Amino acid sequence: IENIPLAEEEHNKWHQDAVSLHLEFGIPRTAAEDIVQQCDVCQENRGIDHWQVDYTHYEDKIILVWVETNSGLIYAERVKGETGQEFRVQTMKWYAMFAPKSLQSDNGPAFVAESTQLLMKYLGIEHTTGIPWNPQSQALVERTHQTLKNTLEKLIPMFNAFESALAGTLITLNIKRKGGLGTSPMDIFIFNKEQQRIQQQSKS
Amino acid sequence: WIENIPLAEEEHNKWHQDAVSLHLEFGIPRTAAEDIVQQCDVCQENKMPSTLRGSNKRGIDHWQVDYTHYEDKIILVWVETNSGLIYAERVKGETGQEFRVQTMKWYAMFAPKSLQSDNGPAFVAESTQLLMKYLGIEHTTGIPWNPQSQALVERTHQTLKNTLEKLIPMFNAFESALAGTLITLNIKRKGGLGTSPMDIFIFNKEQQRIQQQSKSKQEKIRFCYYRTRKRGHPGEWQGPTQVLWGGDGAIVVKDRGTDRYLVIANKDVKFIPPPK
Amino acid sequence: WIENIPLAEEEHNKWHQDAVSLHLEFGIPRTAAEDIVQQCDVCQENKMPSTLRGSNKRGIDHWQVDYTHYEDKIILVWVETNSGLIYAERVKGETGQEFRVQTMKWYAMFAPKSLQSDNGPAFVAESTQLLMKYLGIEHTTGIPWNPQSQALVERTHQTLKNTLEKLIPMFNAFESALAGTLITLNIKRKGGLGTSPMDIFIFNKEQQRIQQQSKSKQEKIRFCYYRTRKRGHPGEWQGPTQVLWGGDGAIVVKDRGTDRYLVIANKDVKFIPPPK
Amino acid sequence: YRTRKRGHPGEWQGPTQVLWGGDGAIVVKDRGTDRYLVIANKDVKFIPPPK
DNA sequence: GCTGCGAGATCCGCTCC
DNA sequence: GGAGCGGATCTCGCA
DNA sequence: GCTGCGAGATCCGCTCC
DNA sequence: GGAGCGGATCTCGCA
Ligand SMILES: [Ca+2]
Ligand SMILES: [Ca+2]
Ligand SMILES: [Zn+2]
Ligand SMILES: [Zn+2]
Ligand SMILES: [Zn+2]
Repeated sequence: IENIPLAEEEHNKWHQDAVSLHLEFGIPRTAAEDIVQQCDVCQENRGIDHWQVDYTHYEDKIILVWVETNSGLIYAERVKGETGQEFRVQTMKWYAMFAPKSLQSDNGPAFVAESTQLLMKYLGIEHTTGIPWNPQSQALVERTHQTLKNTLEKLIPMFNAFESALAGTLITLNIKRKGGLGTSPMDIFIFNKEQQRIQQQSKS
Repeated sequence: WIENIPLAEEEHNKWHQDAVSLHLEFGIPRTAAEDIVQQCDVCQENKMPSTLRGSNKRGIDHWQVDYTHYEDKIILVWVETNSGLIYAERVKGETGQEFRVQTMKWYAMFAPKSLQSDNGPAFVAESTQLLMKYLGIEHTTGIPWNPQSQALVERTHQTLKNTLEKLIPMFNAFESALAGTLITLNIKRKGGLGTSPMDIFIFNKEQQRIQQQSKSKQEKIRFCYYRTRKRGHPGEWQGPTQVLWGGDGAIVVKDRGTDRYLVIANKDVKFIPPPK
Repeated sequence: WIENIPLAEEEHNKWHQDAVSLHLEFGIPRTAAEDIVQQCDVCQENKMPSTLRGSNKRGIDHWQVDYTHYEDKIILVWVETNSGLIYAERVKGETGQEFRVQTMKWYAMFAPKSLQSDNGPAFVAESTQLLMKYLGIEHTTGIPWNPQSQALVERTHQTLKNTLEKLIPMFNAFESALAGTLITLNIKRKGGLGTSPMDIFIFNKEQQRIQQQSKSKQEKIRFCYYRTRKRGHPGEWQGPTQVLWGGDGAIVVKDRGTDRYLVIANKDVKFIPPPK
Repeated sequence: YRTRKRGHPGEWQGPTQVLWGGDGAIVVKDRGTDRYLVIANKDVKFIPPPK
């Protein structure tokens, strides 16, 4: 209970981000978002289960890439072409495999349509389309693209199918790679999901 | 007793009666009648096959994979034994390369430890076994012509087809219907105590971390003396054993001779003095 | 409560969840979730058929008749429901005349009162129904394409074939083997408490004599007053009734309005004064 | 947990809290007989604690 | 205006010698 | 404590 | 050198208002 | 005494 006033005071003194406050005080995510929105300095100028969707060209190969902002979890697939139907199928599969809550993307033909917007409202996920303003998503997705193409170039000759190489790159960049206190970019996502589940169960 | 035993034997030879009938007729013991009837070669030859049944592995990181057909569509289904989470994908055929791609994608999505499957053109081959050894997954093959071996995936076939029948009109694309039935069978199930299978899988994966177990390297070590107990007859103390876990009223001892875990009550357990 | 009911309804429309899932998610009552899920037309259309099963007539003079094949041989089997006695005969074909001869021979051997059979070229026809009316036997025909209706004769088919497999080498004639298996399944069975099915049939036939019941024509006659008992709420006295049998702590009353036998405890039973 | 009775598996008894879990088997407290029972990993399921 | 069935194996829990 | 023993329980295959 | 399974209906016996 | 409710029980069909 006192964690909410403590977080409010600390944000007034330092103006940190919501994820750090949630991790270090255990305050509800809604309270952290309310505190963030209530800061005029931050408003006038890294969320859990926040995703970014992008396309990638690889010497005529079309790759759809999904990047989680909080955790370096990358989901890559092969798409025949930029089409609304294919994007809707891919995004429904993506929602089938994970439990997202928000999405961010650029302004595109298949991205912006009445059918896909209706489908995403049907799923119940917040969508934000426009030019990014936080100078972190662009750099993060650029690093994701660079690492993904580097690993794909490295691992292509070992396997036969291109999808096989893509799966191998996903294995390398999601499980085998480690950082911090010996943690993987996939174990962090599981820990965050478990924390969200236990908080939701405790609250309601 | 002994005198009428040949009479009962010849009567059963002539008519092939039952043991209960012989016992009730000639007064012979039930054991004697059972021995007589079980020794009949004719009865043994025409006896019905034994009915004993077992159960599946039901491991934590254990997965069962199978193919199925649905209106000129081929679906590959993976079923997790512990949580019950399922993963289905539409596959053009049943070639080895397609199965290899699908299984390594399945490994990429989450890390398993064992797989159970039946005989098949793609399940067992040269390249697929090499791939599974490369990934490091234990593979077990069931008895041929025993579809009951992979019971879990067979039941999930019903649970998937029945639910997928509902969502076909909603979506024009078959893959969309598959994703929707995955939603309604994985996240929106919330069966039992109120936890979806995905929640169980997430919890099991979270608690599987070994760094938590490696956090503490200091723990008290004690040794114990125990003896066996056969038919209530006490035995003899069998060496010193390291205590595995100490509770109240009982203890657990790992027998090296049988290499098995046993539980011993405090009345048959004694403790060596600690070092001083 | 009421506010989230449309939310649960639309969620079930979108995903077709289960009632338990809706109750655990939105907190709606289990009854409300059951009503919502049962009102879904899609769920009703694809729901699995109901599983309720019954039992056979199991009458005293009730017989079930059926045909069977055994290595280019046709066997007609009659099974008595109560005792379990069986009677099998080799028949050249399945014509109506052969069945009529066999069934009237079966009537000649012992007198039944009812028969149960399925649809067939000879079981149902014009001449056979006339013959059964001539003999005075109630005939019942089971539901078509429901072989489970005549379960008793179907099980006796197994019990006959399995035993007949043993006695084929002993006798060169097939009819001899049939007679031997009739011996070993009727007289030499002696199953259960130690009474063969033929003994049960003989006892039931012996006690069926009506002259014993007609020996005594004098008996005390009494009348009684009783009332119904619904949910523990007493009703009103419903006319005078003739006592059927008087025991201790209870009595039996035949309700004419429902035409059924009921048991009433002494606390709800009173007796009219006897005539004086 | 579940046990083998008369050569066939029994019903899924539980839920219950595990006491000690090692390699191969875990030890659990039974309510029917108030006795400790050791059961291998091939006939168990793992569930997070309820509310 | 009606319907599933049991024979043949296997142990537990029992009490009695 | 050894001992047999009555009975609940299991599957499968008649159509 | 290993294996049957559960989803979807229906009542009883229960206790609580 | 009305009331809902948790749980034991049933069949059938995946191969
Ligand atoms: Ca038949
Ligand atoms: Ca199969
Ligand atoms: Zn701020
Ligand atoms: Zn014999
Ligand atoms: Zn519905």
